[PDB]
Amino acid sequence: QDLVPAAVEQAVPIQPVAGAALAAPAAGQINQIDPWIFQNFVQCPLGEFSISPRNTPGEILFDLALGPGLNPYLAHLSAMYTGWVGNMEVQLVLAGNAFTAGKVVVALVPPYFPKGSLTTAQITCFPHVMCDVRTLEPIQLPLLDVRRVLWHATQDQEESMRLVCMLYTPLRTNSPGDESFVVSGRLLSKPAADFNFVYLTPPIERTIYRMVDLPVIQPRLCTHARWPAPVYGLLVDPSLPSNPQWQNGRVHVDGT
Amino acid sequence: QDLVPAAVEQAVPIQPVAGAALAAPAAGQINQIDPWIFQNFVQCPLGEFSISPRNTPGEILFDLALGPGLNPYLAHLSAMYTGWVGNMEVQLVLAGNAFTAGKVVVALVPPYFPKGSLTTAQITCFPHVMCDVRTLEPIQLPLLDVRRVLWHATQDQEESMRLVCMLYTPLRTNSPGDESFVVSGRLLSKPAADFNFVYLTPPIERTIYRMVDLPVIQPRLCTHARWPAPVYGLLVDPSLPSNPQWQNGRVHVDGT
Amino acid sequence: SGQDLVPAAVEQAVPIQPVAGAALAAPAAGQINQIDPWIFQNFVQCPLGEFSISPRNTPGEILFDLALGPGLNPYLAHLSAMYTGWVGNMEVQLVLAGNAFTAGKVVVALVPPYFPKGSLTTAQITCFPHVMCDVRTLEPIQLPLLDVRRVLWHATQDQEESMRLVCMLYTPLRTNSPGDESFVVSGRLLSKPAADFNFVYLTPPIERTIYRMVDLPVIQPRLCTHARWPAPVYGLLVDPSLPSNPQWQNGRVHVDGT
Amino acid sequence: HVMCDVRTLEPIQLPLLDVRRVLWHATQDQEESMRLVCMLYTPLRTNSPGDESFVVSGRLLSKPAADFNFVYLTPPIERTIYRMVDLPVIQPRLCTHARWPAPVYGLLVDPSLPSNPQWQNGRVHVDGT
Amino acid sequence: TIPEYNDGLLVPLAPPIGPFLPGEVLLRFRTYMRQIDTADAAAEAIDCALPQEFVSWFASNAFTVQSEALLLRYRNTLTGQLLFECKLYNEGYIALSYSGSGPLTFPTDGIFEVVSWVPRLYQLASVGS
Ligand SMILES: C[C@H](CCC(=O)NCCS(=O)(=O)O)[C@H]1CC[C@H]2[C@@H]3[C@H](O)C[C@@H]4C[C@H](O)CC[C@]4(C)[C@H]3C[C@H](O)[C@]12C
Repeated sequence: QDLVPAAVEQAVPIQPVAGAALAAPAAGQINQIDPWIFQNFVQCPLGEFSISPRNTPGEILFDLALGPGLNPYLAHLSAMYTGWVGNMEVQLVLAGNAFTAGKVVVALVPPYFPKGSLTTAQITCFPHVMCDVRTLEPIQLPLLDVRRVLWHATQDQEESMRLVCMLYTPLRTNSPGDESFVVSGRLLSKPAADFNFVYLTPPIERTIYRMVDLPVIQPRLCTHARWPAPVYGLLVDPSLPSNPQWQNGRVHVDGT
Repeated sequence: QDLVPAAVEQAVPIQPVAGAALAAPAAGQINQIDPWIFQNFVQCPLGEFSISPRNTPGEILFDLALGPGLNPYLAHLSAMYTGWVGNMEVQLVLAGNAFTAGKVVVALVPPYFPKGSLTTAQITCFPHVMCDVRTLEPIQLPLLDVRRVLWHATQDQEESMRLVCMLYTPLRTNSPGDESFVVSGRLLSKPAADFNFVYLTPPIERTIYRMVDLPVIQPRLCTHARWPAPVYGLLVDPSLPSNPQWQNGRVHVDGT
Repeated sequence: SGQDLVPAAVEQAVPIQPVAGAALAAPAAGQINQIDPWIFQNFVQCPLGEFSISPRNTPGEILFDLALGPGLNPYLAHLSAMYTGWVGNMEVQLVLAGNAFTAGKVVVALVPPYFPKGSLTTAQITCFPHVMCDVRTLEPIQLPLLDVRRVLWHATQDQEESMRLVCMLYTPLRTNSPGDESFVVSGRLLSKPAADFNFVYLTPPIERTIYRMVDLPVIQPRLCTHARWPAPVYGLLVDPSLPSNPQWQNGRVHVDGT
Repeated sequence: HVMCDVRTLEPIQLPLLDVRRVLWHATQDQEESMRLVCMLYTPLRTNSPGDESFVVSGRLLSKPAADFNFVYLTPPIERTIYRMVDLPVIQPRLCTHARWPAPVYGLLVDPSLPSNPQWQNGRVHVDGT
Repeated sequence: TIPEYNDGLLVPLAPPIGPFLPGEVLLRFRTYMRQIDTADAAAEAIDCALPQEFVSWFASNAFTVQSEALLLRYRNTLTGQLLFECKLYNEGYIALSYSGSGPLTFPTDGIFEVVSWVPRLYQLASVGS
């Protein structure tokens, strides 16, 4: 005779994936990192999202990917090294009232899972953690390093273990409340015990995983990009054409 | 095979810094303090702040500094002694509803970190503790004694481990509520196991770390500071010139 | 290969005791901080690690003058955006291996902290622990760089008083070679942290640090715009028959921004 | 790296290791493998009579280490990727012209004509485009 | 509006500046030109998405993207007042969640500061006319 307690409900289980033990006989070097980078949860560069009451269940609030671009220390250190291998650990914080009532479900989608569009019933089929927006304490997950190759290169066109988050039940207020009350969220990450880089190069170039930085130029000290004259104002207007088809002064953020 | 529990989220880790063990062969004396000053959390002199809904994320709600001016007992005892060395321990209490929804993040900024202005993504890169305004129980941190010199002097123009607090996600009410509902906070501090002073002097003078005290003089028993006549009233008026440029009756609180 | 050169300038017993690195600053920082054990394994060239001795130089000229720090290593000048502090020694190699016909001697000193900066004449650079090395030496000259310091660690902002390593042209550079050319020995500087270098307190890695050598834009100088008249640039050139030191006023900016 | 003086006697021997993400490599698909890059560190200081101008030559020569291996015997193919460009064994006088349908009557250099023409026939890439 | 690029025919050209989430308008940079005008006397305002020093500073250092937008944070350099918060979409244009009716001009002596990468669905704090 046993007792089945009616409240545990959490703790995603893992099987340890090998880190440098597979990479070692094929990498030239296996480069440790500071033993104190594993101790703190620092905010992911993409660690930003919001859950509004106009989101429908199924919406994917964020979709990360296991890399060293999930930690501002590993995104820095990953300019000296040529490739990484190892696990990580994420936690998210959600800032909601005791009025908002939804549940999100953070899933660990493997690599090479067909990148189409998951439904709401298929997200709970992965190692997941379910959490509502009223929790006070941050909830955490192990982002493991399922991979086919022995180590990854810090040029991310390789597939890696994703972290997908779906709005599972719709966000709605226990009270009448406001319809413009967004639930801000944040992500925070840190290496797990088995992370380390591979091959010391020079700090290579500008980089990838380098955060966009804007020039310290007040807009009045700028130049218009459709006429040879300085910028003479900033505005927003819903009455003008919403989607113009300008041709000059257009550019991606990757330079093309 | 392991289980990674989906809720721990806290407990900042430390490496013990040496207290009197470094200071001992260079101080003339090493002066213990009452063994019961380490047992109670008493309110910091600067232990006051408020989080309003008109604060934008990034605002620094408070910025302390490891000293003996963080505890009304060590600010008293520090008039007999000439310098201190040792750790401390802080806790803050936040008084919010189950309507307010923000998160603050209390960080341990080291000394000689360039005193400019931290952003919201850089505050989580320090040993931090994240906490929302709906917690019922007070949350605590170790304020360690990272230092270059062997001990500090109780004349604080030396740099010491700061404690910075930023509004991390904006404060907004789960309900319509009120837009003038401020979330009062309070700080409370106590020595950790490794605090002790250095060199017994006389209770030196007035002091520094001496709390400002105002004369017990009802304003009708005062004198105007721009005319030789008694004070004949108190008022506030938004219609008069907001920022006059008076020249008499002006003085700092440090006497200049 | 020929050995009509100087075999090796093997570091003389410079009069200096051993200096403690991270063993003094370890019980005063609240973290356990280690740096990659492979950074200690190869000598990489300094950021300021390129000089040259021509025969137009005179005895006394200061060839290089580089303070002990993390600015002496491309690896550690990059790692020092995440930390606030450092301690420890460095090992510097000096690569001058000039022609077989050149002649001359440089003297590398070990200037302590707080020594006034400025002149440092040739009569007094020998009063410091020094190494007098010929500019023909083949094998590199390992020479230490100790962390003589008054405090436990230094902050990674250059206002620190730290031990310099001055090099001074001691005797002038000449050549026996019979033909119409004086070679210009061009040395280099390689460096690697000693066994107990260490950084102190992990902090947010900010790019706008006192290190981070200048970068220029990757844009061709023919798509660039002019800085004295509103037009493109139609060709850069060098002309010796013009006003050599002009007093223009536009397009004139320090490198430090102002 | 390895820093070699120009005036060394015996040849500098150094390895070229197989750092890889995968177990083996495929011979018919150029992939990413370790490079040797050689750079001029400090410049060359010598005399020079009047001609030639004394260039220091250098040559790289390789052999397999003790643990090189191929993987799986297939039937040999002829359209591989390590197949050097060979040319037709045909004298130009027997050829045919590319811009006008006639035989070719003489090959010559001529520094007088437009040095950079923009012809549109007889243009091809050695890679077959 | 698009001028005549061919004489009467269609050409390749950049796509329209969109799309936006429900509630977002287009942040416009505004400069005034020289105009020959017979009757009116107002200023001829032309609007762009990004000024120069932003089209340079792109295509000089080539960034990656890592997400669908950048959350900028315009704040005045004096007193640190937060003017607004905008999304620089990866196609080089700024959206700003403004639900008013008429225009709303901001001061031009602040500095944009990149805060983070935000997904396409992120919901900006409204600005108040
Ligand atoms: C003369 C300007 C209108 C004519 C125009 O648009 N262009 C003329 C030559 S150019 O294409 O600007 O190169 C007017 C309209 C906008 C004006 C500006 C704007 O009013 C903004 C500031 C306002 C200050 O009070 C005066 C300078 C100023 C910077 C103005 C200078 C100048 O009087 C401007 C530029």
